[PDB]
Amino acid sequence: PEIVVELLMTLHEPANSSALCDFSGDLDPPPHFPSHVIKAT
Amino acid sequence: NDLLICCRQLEHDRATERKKEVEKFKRLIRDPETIKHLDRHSDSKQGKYLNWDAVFRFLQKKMQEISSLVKYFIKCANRRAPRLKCQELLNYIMDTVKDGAIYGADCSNILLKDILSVRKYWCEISQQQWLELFSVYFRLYLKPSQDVHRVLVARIIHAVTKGCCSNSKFLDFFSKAIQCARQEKSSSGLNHILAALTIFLKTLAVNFRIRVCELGDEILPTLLYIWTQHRLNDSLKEVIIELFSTKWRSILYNLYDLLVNEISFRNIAVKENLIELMADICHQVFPWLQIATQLISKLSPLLMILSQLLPQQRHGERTPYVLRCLTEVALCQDKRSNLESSQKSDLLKLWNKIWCITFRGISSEQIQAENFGLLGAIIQGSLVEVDREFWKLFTGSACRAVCCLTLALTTSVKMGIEQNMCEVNRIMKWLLFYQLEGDFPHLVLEKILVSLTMKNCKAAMNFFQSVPECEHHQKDKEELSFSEVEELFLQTTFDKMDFFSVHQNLKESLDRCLLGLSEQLLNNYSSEITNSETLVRCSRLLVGVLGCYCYMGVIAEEEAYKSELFQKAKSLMQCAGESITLFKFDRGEVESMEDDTNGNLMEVEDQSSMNLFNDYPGESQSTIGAINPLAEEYLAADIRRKLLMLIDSPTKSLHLHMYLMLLKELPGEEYPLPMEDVLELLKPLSNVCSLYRRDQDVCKTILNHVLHVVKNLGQSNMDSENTRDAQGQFLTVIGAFWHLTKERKYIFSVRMALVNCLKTLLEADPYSKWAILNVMGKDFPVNEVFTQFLADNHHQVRMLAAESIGDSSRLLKALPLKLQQTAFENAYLKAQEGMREMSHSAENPETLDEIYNRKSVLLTLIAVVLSCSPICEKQALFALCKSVKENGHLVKKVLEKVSETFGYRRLEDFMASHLDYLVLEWLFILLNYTNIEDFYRSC
Repeated sequence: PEIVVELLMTLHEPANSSALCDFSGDLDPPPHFPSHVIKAT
Repeated sequence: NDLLICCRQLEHDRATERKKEVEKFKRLIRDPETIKHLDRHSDSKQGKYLNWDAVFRFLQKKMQEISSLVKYFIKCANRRAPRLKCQELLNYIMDTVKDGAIYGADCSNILLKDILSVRKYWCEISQQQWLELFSVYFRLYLKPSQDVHRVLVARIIHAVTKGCCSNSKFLDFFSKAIQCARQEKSSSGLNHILAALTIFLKTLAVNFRIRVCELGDEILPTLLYIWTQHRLNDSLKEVIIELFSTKWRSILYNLYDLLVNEISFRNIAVKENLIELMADICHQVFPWLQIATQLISKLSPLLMILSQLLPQQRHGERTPYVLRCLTEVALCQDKRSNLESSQKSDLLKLWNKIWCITFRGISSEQIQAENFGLLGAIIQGSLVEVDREFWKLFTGSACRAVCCLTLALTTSVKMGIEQNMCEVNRIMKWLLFYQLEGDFPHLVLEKILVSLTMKNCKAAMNFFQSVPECEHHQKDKEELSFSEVEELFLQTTFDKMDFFSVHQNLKESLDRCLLGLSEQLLNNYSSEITNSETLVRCSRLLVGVLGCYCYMGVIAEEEAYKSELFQKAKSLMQCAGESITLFKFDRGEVESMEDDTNGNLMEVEDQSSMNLFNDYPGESQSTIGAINPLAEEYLAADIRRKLLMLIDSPTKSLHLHMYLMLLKELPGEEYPLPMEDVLELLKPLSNVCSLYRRDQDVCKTILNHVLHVVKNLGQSNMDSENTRDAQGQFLTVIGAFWHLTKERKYIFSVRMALVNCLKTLLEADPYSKWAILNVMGKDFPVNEVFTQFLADNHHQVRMLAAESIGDSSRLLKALPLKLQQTAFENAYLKAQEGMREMSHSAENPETLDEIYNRKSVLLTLIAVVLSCSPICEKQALFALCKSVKENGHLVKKVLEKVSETFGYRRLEDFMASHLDYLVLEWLFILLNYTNIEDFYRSC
């Protein structure tokens, strides 16, 4: 019975629907950047 | 500042002692510069300019010069309000040139630090010359360094100033030579080297050898404690540059691992930090399974190394079945340990649980029997706090009765018991255990799991009645002295409301939250020491619950709006307190956060903004929120910080005037603020929040267009002169302008804006691929006329040609970003896809990088569509490209050969295209002869 309650659902209304790292992002650009672009597309 | 300086000059023209004259000047400059002498700012500037010449004439003499410098420093300290930053920089350069010399530098280090602080404060003057001074200081402090303590601080300050503002190879080579020749103390040099390496445009082309030499020199000779952090940072940077020479890097990693193993309470924490650094670096670099098994087989240091190898591997990957079985056997053997140092045992248990969760690396054998037996043996003696949670996590990972009875007995902790119940949830005894346990969505999930039985409501009613009795008993102290009791009662009321529906609200307490809010407002109005302490506690408790949950949270907010009499009372009290407090870059943020009263005011403002966002009594609060714009407009540094925090946080009707005035108000402060501080990021968030509903059919459209024009002028000034930090803001603004609306809002030359963004990306190359992909995605969804897509393709081709037309490596790297952007635009579009594919196939001669990336291009094509469909699309695109080349013989044959080389085929398998090209051109026996030579029986 708890499996239905534990199911992940969507976010809340617009008040909550909206929701180093920079070094890794810079190093990704360009095999990793093209792979990320293809995954996003 | 003028009359006092003139009197001091007339008195000390003889330059006898210049003491009484200086004292009289310092005493009389107060009022003359306070009311008026002659344009007080320029008067003080001229006074400083005259004092410079006076000091020069006095020095034109060592002790006298030192005394004059000390007097000038005392005068500058008494004149803490400075001006004429250019004159200050000139005086600093003159003092540095004047520099016996070692003692002079040691004495002037204080003035140098003061000038560095003044620069970090007022870098908005566009100096653009601090790099030369930093290089001169590094060169002067290079041979003997003139010091062992102050030189490091000076170099660190110069590096920080250079990084804040915007060669280095010679300085790095000199630092490496010094570290190899002598000790490696004064780790400020290593910090500056790491900052210069991670400053911008890190390609590891020539810096790799310097980093390897520095690592070798630090590994051979070393006497330092803080240098370990710099070494770990350099190793992490090298690992990131390598796996986003190889043998030299592997040798250096092996030497570092050997040194760490040789080095092997505070010592326990030091070893744990060194392990978390070294094992992480080794996992990022790397094969290592054999070394890990050998280190595990080879006792505090051994246990630390084992715990390091387990968490590192568990966070890294799920390596081969050999190492997996080795670790399983090791865990089964160590299951009978002495349990000493329970932290390491819990870490090893968590690592084993993570490995059992990520067990999908080998064939599913019966090895799980040993893990189940070890888990049962651990549960047989799991009478602990952290070990119980570790065993529960391991059981949950293995699953993803005896266990149910153990969970019920454990529930009969706050977070551990909740996690155990949630893992077990993935009769009468269960209801009894739930009642014993009961006697931000985790509470709602637990309540839903408890109510999933759809029975035993009498137990919940009795629990709610028992909690109300305890709340009423504790209210006697909560209203008088207890402050945290009010927050506890508010949290209990929120948890009860999270489980029309006014029955339970009126039943539980119906007054606890209102009484707590009234007491908090009364304490805030009293404003005593303990009152402000309780107010800060209540503000923290309110900021704890700021978000909006699901339907349960909506019902809780409805009950809150119903009982919001005391809520509005407390809101008015907090607004009055914030008004009374107001009436009274990174540096400004730190100065605002260092004040406890300012922090409390900011917390109250954040709570009010969260309440206003939840609202956008309860219904009557709309008028108060609308009237709050007048107070926000009426509300130097702290006021600006509060206004920015308020602006950073249906409502569009009043917003079309409130934000319209706030944007104009923010520009007046942005006149001096315009230096590229972190505030540009907060401004884009506020602009995006305000642009949610814009371009309406009202008079506010003119103000919105004026604000957009001001933002465009700011972006043009940035493109004229700014830093790389503005690239993200420019990309966000371009995306917002593209996704706003139709040509009605795009009338601001969206094409020219995108062209300028692409030019800035090709020029700076900071995160250029992300911006290019964002621009392509914005252009693809808005493309609905088939002409904008062709225009964007032509603009991208022109930008790539301009980027293509020493610097050869940078040009080739910039060309790869353009190729990736074109590939992304092709993968996004449909017809522009084939257009760009034909364009790339035609330009393949100078596009060797594209011919190389064709592997990943075909991989993405096969991931998007099937293999046969991609082959057919490629054949159609090749036919179209051959037709285009024929329209605009030899070139067509070259394009066909290039296509055949890109594919896997000879000059054949294209009979239809060959017949079409023949019927087009000949209607030519040369093509027939070539076809016969390529394949017989062609007649």
